[PDB]
Amino acid sequence: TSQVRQNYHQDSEAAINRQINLELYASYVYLSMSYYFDRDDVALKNFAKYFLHQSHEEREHAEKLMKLQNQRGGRIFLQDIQKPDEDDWESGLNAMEAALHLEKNVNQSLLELHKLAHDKNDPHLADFIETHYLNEQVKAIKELGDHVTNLRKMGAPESGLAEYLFDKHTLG
Amino acid sequence: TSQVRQNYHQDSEAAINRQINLELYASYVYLSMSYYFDRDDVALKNFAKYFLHQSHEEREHAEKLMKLQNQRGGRIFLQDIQKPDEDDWESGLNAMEAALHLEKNVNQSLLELHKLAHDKNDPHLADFIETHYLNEQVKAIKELGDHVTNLRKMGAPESGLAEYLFDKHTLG
Amino acid sequence: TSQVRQNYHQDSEAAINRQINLELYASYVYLSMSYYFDRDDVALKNFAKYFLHQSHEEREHAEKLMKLQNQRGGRIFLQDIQKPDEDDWESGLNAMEAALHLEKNVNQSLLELHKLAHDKNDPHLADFIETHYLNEQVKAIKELGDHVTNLRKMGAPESGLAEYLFDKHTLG
Amino acid sequence: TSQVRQNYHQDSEAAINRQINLELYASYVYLSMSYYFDRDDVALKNFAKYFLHQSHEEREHAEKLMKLQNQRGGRIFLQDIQKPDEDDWESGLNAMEAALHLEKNVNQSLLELHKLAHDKNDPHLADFIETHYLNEQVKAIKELGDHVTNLRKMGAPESGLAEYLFDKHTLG
Amino acid sequence: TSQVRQNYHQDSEAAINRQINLELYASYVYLSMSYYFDRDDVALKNFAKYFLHQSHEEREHAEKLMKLQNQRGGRIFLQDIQKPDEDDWESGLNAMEAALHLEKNVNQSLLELHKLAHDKNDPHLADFIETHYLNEQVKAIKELGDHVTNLRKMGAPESGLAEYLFDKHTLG
Amino acid sequence: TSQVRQNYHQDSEAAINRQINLELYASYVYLSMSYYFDRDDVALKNFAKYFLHQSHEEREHAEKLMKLQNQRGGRIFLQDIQKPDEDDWESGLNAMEAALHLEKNVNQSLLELHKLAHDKNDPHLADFIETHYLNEQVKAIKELGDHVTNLRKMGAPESGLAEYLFDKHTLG
Ligand SMILES: [Ca+2]
Ligand SMILES: [Ca+2]
Ligand SMILES: [Ca+2]
Ligand SMILES: [Ca+2]
Ligand SMILES: [Ca+2]
Ligand SMILES: [Ca+2]
Ligand SMILES: [Ca+2]
Ligand SMILES: [Ca+2]
Ligand SMILES: [Ca+2]
Ligand SMILES: [Ca+2]
Ligand SMILES: [Ca+2]
Ligand SMILES: [Ca+2]
Ligand SMILES: [Ca+2]
Ligand SMILES: [Ca+2]
Ligand SMILES: [Co+2]
Ligand SMILES: [Co+2]
Ligand SMILES: [Co+2]
Ligand SMILES: [Co+2]
Ligand SMILES: [Co+2]
Ligand SMILES: [Co+2]
Ligand SMILES: [Co+2]
Ligand SMILES: [Co+2]
Ligand SMILES: [Co+2]
Ligand SMILES: [Co+2]
Ligand SMILES: [Co+2]
Ligand SMILES: [Co+2]
Ligand SMILES: [Co+2]
Ligand SMILES: [Co+2]
Ligand SMILES: [Co+2]
Ligand SMILES: [Co+2]
Ligand SMILES: [Co+2]
Ligand SMILES: [Co+2]
Ligand SMILES: [Co+2]
Ligand SMILES: [Co+2]
Repeated sequence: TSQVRQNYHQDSEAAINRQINLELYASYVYLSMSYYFDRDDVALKNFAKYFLHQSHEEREHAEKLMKLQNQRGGRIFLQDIQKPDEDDWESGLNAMEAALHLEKNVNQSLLELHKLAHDKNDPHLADFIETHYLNEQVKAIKELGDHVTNLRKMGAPESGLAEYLFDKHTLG
Repeated sequence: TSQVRQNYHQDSEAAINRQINLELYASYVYLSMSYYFDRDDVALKNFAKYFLHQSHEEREHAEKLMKLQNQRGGRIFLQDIQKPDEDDWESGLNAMEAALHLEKNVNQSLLELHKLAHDKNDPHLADFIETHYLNEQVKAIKELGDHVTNLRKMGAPESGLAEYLFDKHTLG
Repeated sequence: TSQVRQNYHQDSEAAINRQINLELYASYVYLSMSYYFDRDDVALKNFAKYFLHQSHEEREHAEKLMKLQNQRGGRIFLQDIQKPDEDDWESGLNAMEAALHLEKNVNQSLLELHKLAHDKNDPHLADFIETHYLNEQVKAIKELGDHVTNLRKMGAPESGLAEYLFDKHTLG
Repeated sequence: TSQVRQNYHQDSEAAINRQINLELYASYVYLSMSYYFDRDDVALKNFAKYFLHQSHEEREHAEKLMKLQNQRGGRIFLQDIQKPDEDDWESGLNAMEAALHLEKNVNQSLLELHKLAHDKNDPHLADFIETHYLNEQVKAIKELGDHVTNLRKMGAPESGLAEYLFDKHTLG
Repeated sequence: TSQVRQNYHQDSEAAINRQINLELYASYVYLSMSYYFDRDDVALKNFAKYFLHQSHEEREHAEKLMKLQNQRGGRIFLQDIQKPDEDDWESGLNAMEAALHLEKNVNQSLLELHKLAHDKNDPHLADFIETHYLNEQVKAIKELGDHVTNLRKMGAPESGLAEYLFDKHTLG
Repeated sequence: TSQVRQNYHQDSEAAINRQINLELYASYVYLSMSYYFDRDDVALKNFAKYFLHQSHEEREHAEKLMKLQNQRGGRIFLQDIQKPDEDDWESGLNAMEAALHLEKNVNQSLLELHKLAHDKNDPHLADFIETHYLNEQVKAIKELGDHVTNLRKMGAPESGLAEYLFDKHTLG
């Protein structure tokens, strides 16, 4: 056993490793969306910038869990990062909807992680999740919902003008 | 259902709306106390400033809960703001005692809100309450208790000199 | 009687207390509109900012009347602040129309207040209303009319693009 | 009963007083280690500085619990601060191991305190512990483990050169 | 024997260790007084600040003796720090009187230490005491006497107004 | 066909997608090495920093190829990022040797890519590889060889002192 390990259940350690993979997976999904909007036949560079920024932030989420794993004396076991479920994200509105779905999935995993930590009476892990992950997810989800709402109201994805104007005035 | 709503029980949504009303109500009570001390026959302008500042802070408390409600995809339903239980707050000491009683009442409502959130396994809401409301209430209550203690020890409310000197050296 | 009270009719004192309530009521209506536009399924953040600013200004209007009441030696009697007549304000254009209707109602109350002051030969109160309230209302009404006109001309509320572009270029 | 006391169980109050003593005790242990390394026949001044800094921080931990006790309307009852279990700490590596053991003991006491607070439904106290104590302990423990690991790998305590070089390059 | 030890009698070494304990004990007494005045039912925050500052200075006194012990090649042996003789210090005036009594007790111990050093012909130790401790004690005692005198003259402890005004104008 | 596509062979497009995956894979290998050195039982924080920096740079390498793919009108097809071939990298020296092996493997893939581009008479792609990738690889390989050489000469991995001193003076 690790000399630092204290009050850290094997189930929590394993769930942290799963969450690490999920954060890396979200990073990769966002990377894919980013460069979809960089295509010459899509050409929405603030959509591309927006999702590249999300990609880098998801990598930060993963690295902070990796630090946590070592902080608590657990051991990191990395798994493959699955490639995303689409190569072509169809439209700005469709991508924002896919991102919203993704962030809710990550949120559900964080909430189960918090439930596990509390069930094992690991208040340090529960507050780590509460402090660094839960409100970030709520804000992320709310922002994505706002974007989806505006794109739909503007007439996307039918209206190429809607996405162009959203790219310029909201994401730019 | 809201596209952002996740792990957010109908009971929590309703309790948030009640808390919104209570924060607006505290704001109004403090507004009333403020301008009581602005009367020409009371004339304690640092008591007036102190409670006006409390009034504005309580409005901030309310707006942050309103933001939370929308963040979680609940729906805000406002209710009347009841006028306070006094028009004339009698003295500086009496007002500070009324405020202490008020802040303990708001604190009890926040603690029941936290209990509800935990009972519904809503760690985001529980930590929101813990992070932004619980210690603010404890500090508020301790400060009011300190003020009450000093006013009593100085001889208030009998001693008009006591309240005047407290207004100058503590609240000014 | 108050030691400061001079040339201040009981009817004026009572009308000031009514106006205080109306200003607090306008503040609450604007607060409600603000957070309607903060909903994830409405998502017009400059509409939300615009009405939050109106809400804070209406609170200032109320506090200045409260100061006036004490300045003249009248006594403040607060009443409940009624909750607004809608929970859901439907659209940016509908909200601006509701605000226009509200500001005309507040203006009519101020004009009756001025008429009362003049009928009681209270030139200090009449000029207080003229100086701090009447032109502010005229400017408020003109601004709201301008906004309504532009929203209608742009195609609101049918056109979700109209409100989005107005939010960005006029209110942002 | 204290006029500020709310939702604060007698068991929590007593456990806070015990924790106060333990924080003061850790401060004293670190003070002792500090001046052991200041001996002319030990002479590791960055080890001495490192543990003096820990000593002062543990005193801060204690004072913040004392403030908390008064914030919640409990009453501070101080007990003797026991002198440490060694007068001579043998080596840099041995001291770091003793510190690691100490910080895990303080951590176990904080975790039992958190469990008590949650069992008494005192979310303010639980979040106080989570916010100000739990991650500080995890970081402290991880740092001490790192130091122990490097000292062992360098050949301490046999190798006087190892401790000297660690003192210079890690602690200096 | 220590390689640095020169002209340093075993009796002086032992008396230094006793003085170390007494300085740590004074620090703890002052810590206790400090947080007594932080109680919501005492609430004199400049009394609290004044004694917290004394507490930190007494810790400095102790650390400088610990440095001296090592400087002269003696060996530090720490003893328990006894908890103070009161939990409740009754009033500002009573605390200042207890502090005055304490500082005279520390002064008597320093004067016996100086007498011992001179009797063992240890001019370095005698001048260390003279230079760093004796005038500090005389100034401390004179200051405490001044405070006691003013509190008594103002009508403390009967007069809660006296202590409040002293806290504001002398200690603040 | 893409409206921008010119002189860009299907084989080059496919090889670019393979290289994208390899750069992402190198990034992940370095991420794994980084947090291996962050373990409490390894504890070489400049080794950890060194490989984290390599990880971020490899992600930049990948993103620049993704930009290139779109610049030339090819289409990005992402594949899984395989997890690295070790979970535990044994020692600083072993990790540096694994990195050296990795960078030579990436270099061999870049050289085959350049050969392909030249065989298809794609001078833009050949010079892209020459300009942004080939010398970076040569410098990377030379640096890793230097590090390996110094670690071996210092006595790593047997000598825990060697890796500690290298971490401090070369990587820090
Ligand atoms: Ca796969
Ligand atoms: Ca697929
Ligand atoms: Ca009513
Ligand atoms: Ca009533
Ligand atoms: Ca009503
Ligand atoms: Ca209605
Ligand atoms: Ca005029
Ligand atoms: Ca003992
Ligand atoms: Ca012993
Ligand atoms: Ca928390
Ligand atoms: Ca004892
Ligand atoms: Ca006793
Ligand atoms: Ca695989
Ligand atoms: Ca394998
Ligand atoms: Co464990
Ligand atoms: Co995100
Ligand atoms: Co994430
Ligand atoms: Co529970
Ligand atoms: Co739900
Ligand atoms: Co308050
Ligand atoms: Co509040
Ligand atoms: Co009159
Ligand atoms: Co207005
Ligand atoms: Co108004
Ligand atoms: Co209680
Ligand atoms: Co510590
Ligand atoms: Co501590
Ligand atoms: Co000697
Ligand atoms: Co002193
Ligand atoms: Co002293
Ligand atoms: Co071609
Ligand atoms: Co590289
Ligand atoms: Co590369
Ligand atoms: Co050729």
